[PDB]
Amino acid sequence: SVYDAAAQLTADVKKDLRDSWKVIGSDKKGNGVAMMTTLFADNQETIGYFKRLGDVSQGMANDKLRGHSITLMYALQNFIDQLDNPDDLVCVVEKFAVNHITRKISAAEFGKINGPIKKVLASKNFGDKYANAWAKLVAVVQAAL
Amino acid sequence: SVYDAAAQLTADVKKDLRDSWKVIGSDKKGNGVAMMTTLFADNQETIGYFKRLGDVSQGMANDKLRGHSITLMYALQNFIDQLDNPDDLVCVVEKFAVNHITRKISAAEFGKINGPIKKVLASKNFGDKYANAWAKLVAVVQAAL
Ligand code: HEM
Ligand code: HEM
Repeated sequence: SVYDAAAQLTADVKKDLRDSWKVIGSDKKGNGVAMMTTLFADNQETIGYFKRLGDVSQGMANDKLRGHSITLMYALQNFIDQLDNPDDLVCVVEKFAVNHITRKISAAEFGKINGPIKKVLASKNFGDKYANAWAKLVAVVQAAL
Repeated sequence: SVYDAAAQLTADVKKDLRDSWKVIGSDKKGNGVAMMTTLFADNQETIGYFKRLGDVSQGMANDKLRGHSITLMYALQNFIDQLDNPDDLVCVVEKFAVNHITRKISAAEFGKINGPIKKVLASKNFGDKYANAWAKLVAVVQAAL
C-alpha cells in the first residue's frame, strides 16, 4: 500500500533524494525536457498517451511539451518538500495519482520513468546510489496507481 | 490572447508578486488550506466541483483537501518562477488550463479565487497593492479558460 511504500523512504534515501534534487531541480526546464525526450526515445510506446502534445520530437521547440515538462518538475519538487512528513507525502501522492489513474496509467507504465531519471542523474554525476533512491520515491506513486 | 494578458504583468506587478509570494509560499500547507476554506466559505457553490474531496468542512484534517491545497500552491510556485520569461509563463499557464477547461470551469468561476487570495494576503498584512497584483496574474489564467 502507499503507506507501507512511504515507510521505505529511510533517512539516507531522503538525504540522497535532497542532495540530488538540489542539482537536478536547479534547471527544471532543461532537465524536465531531457527526462521526457529520453522517455519517448527509450519507450516509444508511451508516446500514445501524449497525443495532445503534438510532435514530441521537436523537444524544447514544442510549446506544449515544454509546458508539460516544466510542470512535471514541480510535482517532484512537491514530493521532495513533503519528505519530512509522511502523512503529507501520502496525501500529495494520492492527489497526484488521481489524474494518472483516470488516464489508465498503470504502476508498470509509470515505472518506465525510472530509466529516464537514472540517465538524467548520471548526466550530472549522480550514480546508481541516487537512481535507486529515486526508484524508491517512484515506488510510492506506483503503490497509489 | 494569453500573451496579451501576460503583458499586464509589469515590472512593478512582478516585483509585488515575488515579494508577497516570498511570505505566502513559505507555508504552502497552511496558506493553501486557508485559501480553499475561504473559497468554500465565501462561495459555497464552488464546493460542487470538489465532491471527490469529501467532507471539506474538516479543513486541514481532511487528507484529500490537504493534499489538493498543498498541490495548488505548487502551481502558483510554477507561475511565479516563470515571471521573467513570457514564453515559458504562457506555455505553463496553457498547460495548467487544460484540466480546468475539461472541468468546465469558466473564467468567471475561476475569478472567484480572487477574494480568498486577497484575504490570505491581508492576513499576512499585504494590502490592496498586492491583491491587485495577484488579480492580474489570475487574469492571465482567465485568458486561457
Ligand atoms: C516522474 C514521473 C511523473 C511526474 C512527476 C508526472 C507529472 C505530471 C503532472 C504534474 C501532470 C499535470 C497534472 C495532471 O494532468 O495530472 C502530468 C500529466 C500527464 N502525465 Fe504524468 N508524470 C510523470 C510520469 C508520467 C508517465 C510515465 C506517464 C505515462 C506513461 C504520464 C502521463 C501523463 C499524461 C498523458 C499527462 C497529460 C499531458 C498533457 O496532455 O498535457 N505521466 N504528469
Ligand atoms: C489560484 C487558483 C487555482 C490554482 C493555482 C489551482 C490549482 C490546481 C491544481 C495544481 C490542480 C491539480 C492538477 C489538476 O488536476 O489540474 C487543480 C485541481 C482542481 N482544480 Fe484548480 N486551481 C485553482 C482554482 C480553481 C478553482 C477556482 C476551481 C473551481 C471553482 C478549481 C477546481 C479544481 C478541481 C475540481 C480540481 C480537482 C480537485 C480534485 O478532485 O482533486 N481550481 N487545481
